[PDB]
Amino acid sequence: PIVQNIQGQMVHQAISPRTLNAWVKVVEEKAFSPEVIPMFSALSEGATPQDLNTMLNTVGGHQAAMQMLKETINEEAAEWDRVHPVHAGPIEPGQMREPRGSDIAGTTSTLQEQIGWMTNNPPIPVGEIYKRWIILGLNKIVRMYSPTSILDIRQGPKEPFRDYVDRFYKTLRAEQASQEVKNWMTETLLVQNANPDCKTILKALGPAATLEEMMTACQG
Amino acid sequence: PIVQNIQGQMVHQAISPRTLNAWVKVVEEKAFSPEVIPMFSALSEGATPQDLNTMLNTVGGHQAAMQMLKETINEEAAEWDRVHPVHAGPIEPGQMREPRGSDIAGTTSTLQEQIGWMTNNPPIPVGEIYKRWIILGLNKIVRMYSPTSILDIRQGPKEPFRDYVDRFYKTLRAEQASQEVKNWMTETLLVQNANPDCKTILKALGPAATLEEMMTACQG
Amino acid sequence: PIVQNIQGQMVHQAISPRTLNAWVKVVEEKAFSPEVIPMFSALSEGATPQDLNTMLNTVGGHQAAMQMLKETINEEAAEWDRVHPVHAGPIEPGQMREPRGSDIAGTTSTLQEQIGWMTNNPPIPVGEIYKRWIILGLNKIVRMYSPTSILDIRQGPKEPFRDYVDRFYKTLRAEQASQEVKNWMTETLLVQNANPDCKTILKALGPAATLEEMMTACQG
Amino acid sequence: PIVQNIQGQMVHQAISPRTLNAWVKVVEEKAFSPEVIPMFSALSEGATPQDLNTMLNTVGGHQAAMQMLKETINEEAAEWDRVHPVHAGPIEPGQMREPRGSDIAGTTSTLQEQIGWMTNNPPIPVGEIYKRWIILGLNKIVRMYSPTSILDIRQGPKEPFRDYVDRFYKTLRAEQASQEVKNWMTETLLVQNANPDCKTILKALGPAATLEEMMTACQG
Amino acid sequence: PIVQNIQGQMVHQAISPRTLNAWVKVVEEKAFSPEVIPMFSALSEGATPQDLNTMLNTVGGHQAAMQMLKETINEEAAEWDRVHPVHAGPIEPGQMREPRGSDIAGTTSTLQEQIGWMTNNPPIPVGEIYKRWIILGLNKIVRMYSPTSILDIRQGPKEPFRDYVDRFYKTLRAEQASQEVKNWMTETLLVQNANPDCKTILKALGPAATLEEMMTACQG
Amino acid sequence: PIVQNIQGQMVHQAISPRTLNAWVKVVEEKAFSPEVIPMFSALSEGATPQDLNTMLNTVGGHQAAMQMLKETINEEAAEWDRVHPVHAGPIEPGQMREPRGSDIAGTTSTLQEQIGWMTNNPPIPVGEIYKRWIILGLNKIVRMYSPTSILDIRQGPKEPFRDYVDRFYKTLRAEQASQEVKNWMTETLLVQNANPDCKTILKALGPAATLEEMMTACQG
Repeated sequence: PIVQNIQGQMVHQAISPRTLNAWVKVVEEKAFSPEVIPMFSALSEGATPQDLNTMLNTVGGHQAAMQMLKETINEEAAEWDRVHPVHAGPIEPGQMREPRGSDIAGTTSTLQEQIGWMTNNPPIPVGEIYKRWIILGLNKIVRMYSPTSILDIRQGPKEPFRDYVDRFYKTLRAEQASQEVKNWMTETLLVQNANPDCKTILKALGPAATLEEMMTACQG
Repeated sequence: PIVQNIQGQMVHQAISPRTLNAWVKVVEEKAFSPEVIPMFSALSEGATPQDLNTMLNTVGGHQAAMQMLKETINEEAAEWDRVHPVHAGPIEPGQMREPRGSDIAGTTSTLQEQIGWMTNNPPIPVGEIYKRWIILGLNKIVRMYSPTSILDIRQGPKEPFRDYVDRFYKTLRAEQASQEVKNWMTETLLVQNANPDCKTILKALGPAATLEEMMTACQG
Repeated sequence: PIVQNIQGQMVHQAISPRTLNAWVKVVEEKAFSPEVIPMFSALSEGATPQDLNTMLNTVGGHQAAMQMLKETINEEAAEWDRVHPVHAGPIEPGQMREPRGSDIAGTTSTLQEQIGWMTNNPPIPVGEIYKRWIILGLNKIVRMYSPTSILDIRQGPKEPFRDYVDRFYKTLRAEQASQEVKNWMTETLLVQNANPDCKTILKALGPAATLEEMMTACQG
Repeated sequence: PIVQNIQGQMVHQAISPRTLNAWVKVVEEKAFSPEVIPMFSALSEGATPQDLNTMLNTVGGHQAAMQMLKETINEEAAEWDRVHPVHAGPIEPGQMREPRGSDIAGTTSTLQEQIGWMTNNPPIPVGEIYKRWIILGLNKIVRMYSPTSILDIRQGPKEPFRDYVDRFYKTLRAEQASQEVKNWMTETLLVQNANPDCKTILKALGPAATLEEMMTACQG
Repeated sequence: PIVQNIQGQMVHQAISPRTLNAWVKVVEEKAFSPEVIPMFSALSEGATPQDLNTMLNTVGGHQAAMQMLKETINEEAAEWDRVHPVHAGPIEPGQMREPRGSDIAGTTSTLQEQIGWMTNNPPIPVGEIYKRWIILGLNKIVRMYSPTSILDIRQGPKEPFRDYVDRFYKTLRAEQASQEVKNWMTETLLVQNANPDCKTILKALGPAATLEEMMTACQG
Repeated sequence: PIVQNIQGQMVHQAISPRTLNAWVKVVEEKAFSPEVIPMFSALSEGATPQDLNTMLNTVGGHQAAMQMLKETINEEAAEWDRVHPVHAGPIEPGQMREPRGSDIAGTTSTLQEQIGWMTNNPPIPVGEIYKRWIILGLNKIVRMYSPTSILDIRQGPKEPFRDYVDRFYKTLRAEQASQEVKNWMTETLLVQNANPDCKTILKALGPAATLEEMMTACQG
């Protein structure tokens, strides 16, 4: 990644083996939870595209998700190349060339070019765009990983409300929807597929109530 | 997080994977206990709000408590933006914008803005307020996760006194009772809900019994 | 903990996560052992009262022992406040006020107050006093947690002599007594509850003999 | 590995114990898979030839693969010496001699020689060449270590489609070939060895469709 | 222990929590091996008497051995106090007082006095003397702990010569003897208590043969 | 060990417990094999002779090899003091004494003398010579620990060729034979002691067969 030394100039520090060790171990141990992508965001803070490529390639198994994320990367690179033209000519000092989709992906680029692109003024967030593409691919993978849909979960006769709402939110973290409609979902589907006794309890208490008072009323 | 160098000038540092792995193990390992709130307050000391958001998003399971803490964060942010109005329209040169309800948590604010806010003169303790809000949320969570009320604790005919008083003090620390009423009830409910033989033995000692006397006399 | 080093001494660093994790592991794994007092004295060498409070709050289980420690600390703080009364009237400018009985425990004080108290000229060692309070509480805890008394220790016909004396000295170290009676009680209790063969051996050796010859006499 | 940083570049640090211990543990645990190639490339970012020799000597077992890697490195060094002949006669003063074919492997060279060759102006990327040699060796190793060919992969009546395509892509990644025929072989082999239900599903969908729709089609 | 900062004055660093964790762990994990003593010499390089006392007292179990080593420490302190007189009077700056036996033991001394005694000119190796006493006590305990004597080991009919000489050297490392006579045992008894076939082989080869060639002759 | 700071001046550092913990574990986990020598050479790089002595003393078990390496060190020191006589009687001011046979190993020499010797201008590579002697001793040890000779390696009737050639190269790497004779025998003994059908296939393939061709033909 990129770090700043105390009273020093911006220099690029090498990758940490312990980070890759934790990253390879956590994905295998935790399978594919939604939080895995978030975990990815914390481990790849300010990392170069080569670091993300190595982190993705070092994962053992799950080559289908790797092929899917590679296809999404190729599609995003093609879209970026189509929306942003490419110019050629002499390279003036202090100004970098036009980054291409193959250069944004980092498959046909080197380390020094990426370092010069990320340390220029103004900085070109190539690593940030690549990280956004990777987390979008991971979101797609975790959505495909979801066994039960958001509308297929229903509270059973003997299943408690705590585990019910826990599984409901776990499935909601893995469905495909925007935040605006996600709010309506987590508002109405939580009371539409609940236990009938607690359904009547919440209807008597009020739909606009928060989750805390609803749970405290459903427990009693 | 935030570290202090020997020179005197501090710099930004990314979240270390070791602390995140330790937090995940503690959460997985102990579920929820009144002792995890000090663990979180001592582990995330001097950390950016983005680090706390990543730590709260990387947890696996128990999404009910996560939704509870999110709702408490939203309510605290609403109260903050209601009690602190933006009376100053224009912004002076060199001064950063005031943290709003959504900016204090880090939803629509980048890390650079948080760094500039926390390193201001005088500094703006946004991270401290966020940590206090998370502590209040975890307090509410551990209060809800209480198995039963404080009055239902009754020592059985063959249940020992050690585990009895341990569970009693556990559910008392997990209770939302104030410091005065806790000290008022710890002198009555401990002696009124004990084994009858021991209960009479402790009552025959006097009204100035200490914890060590209660432990050494009940066990005889 | 406080960091007294080269120029730049004005610095306060929170407790390291590794030391706190090691403390949690040694508390969870070994419960309470006669060696936990040196462990606490080594892990909390020169720490601020807030650090001691955070270490005492992260303990898992054994709420009765923690309540005993808290009440002993409160009693000793009351005794300190009684023996060291606070002077009334206005305080002198530039002179830090003397820490009160409750200020040592860190229940009604802040971080800056104890930082200025420990870094004053001359420094006020309130942290050492709090550590003494905690180790006295731990001594009371390990004395209360004694399962078997010292007089109920008798070696069986098959139990080895080395394990017998190890258990005896462990139980003796778990109990706190004056130094002038322990050297007599060990000699008047060890050579009486041994194996008949080892008893005849030690009678053939001598009462006033050392312990190494007793260990190497009845070995095997 | 060599460290290029702030003033004081004339430094050389040996291989860290955490890196070497992790590499030996990961290679034994993961045996041989295509995945090791990026892990080795990330662990040896900017390392000295002696560091690569130590990393290749630390591995235990699988002597045949190590001998194959050594003979491939020797053949490639002979080819480099044939294509880059060394100039005869006396060398110019102050100009470092070009690295010979055997000097790249580090068998007849010292530490100061490669230090001067890497810190020269302009630098000579001999370490990158040796890393490419080791990467080609590992490619040949993982190509010869393939237990089952790509054509002998057929999904059983009860084996899931996801696991089938995962095994297929793992076997395809284990083998190295031109991507222009890979694009054709994956499409002419994936949709031929599936279950009859998934086969008729993909026939109703279409051959020119993407892979994610095939994954989400025959799921469950 | 004591460390020297880069271009700084001699400062005292606190105890190492990770090293202490290892030390407590090694004793339990390794049982009681003779190699444990060097272990202490490597982990306690330049350690203070207070740190040594904490490391001794933090050990769980072996209370009999702890009492024995404490008795040896008391005897050494009494011998030191008897061989070196003690003088009293005004303490001049730059010169410390005469250390007593209890002061060398560290039971009645403090950290500042220990630092002043170890950082004087010329330095008083109080820590070195205490470490020598501790390693002598550990040598005594490992001599008493030896189950089989040095003269009781004999090569069996089916016991390999490698294991025989390994156990012989393990018993020689734990036996009590001087450095000069130590060679006599490994030169005479090693060939006098072996299998008759290799006995005759070594007698025909020559007594002055070394261990390597004598074993290669005994193996064949 | 010895570390190099960005300033330019190096200082002494105590042995880290992590390296020795790994060293004790690696010796026990990997037993004895060719790979132990490189690990040893890469882990103890730039360490004082006292650190290597402690590492050779903290090992648990296999005391025969320890005595072998001790006798090898003694013989090398004897040869050193025989070939390097002390012709200079007096010592110049500011210069330290020359390392003798017993001083080069650190038996009767303190750590300060070794520090002054290794930090001289020009430095005296005592640690490098000690490491070379230990490497020669370990080579002799792994040569002795060979289960069988190289000529006795013969593939069985049904034993696969992979493990056969693995054991062949394993017992050939530990052999003290020169590179020329090893390269001469690896072309003949590998094909002369193989499976008859495979042997005939490899002989009919031609006299210029390489490793990969033999691996691909012998398995068909």
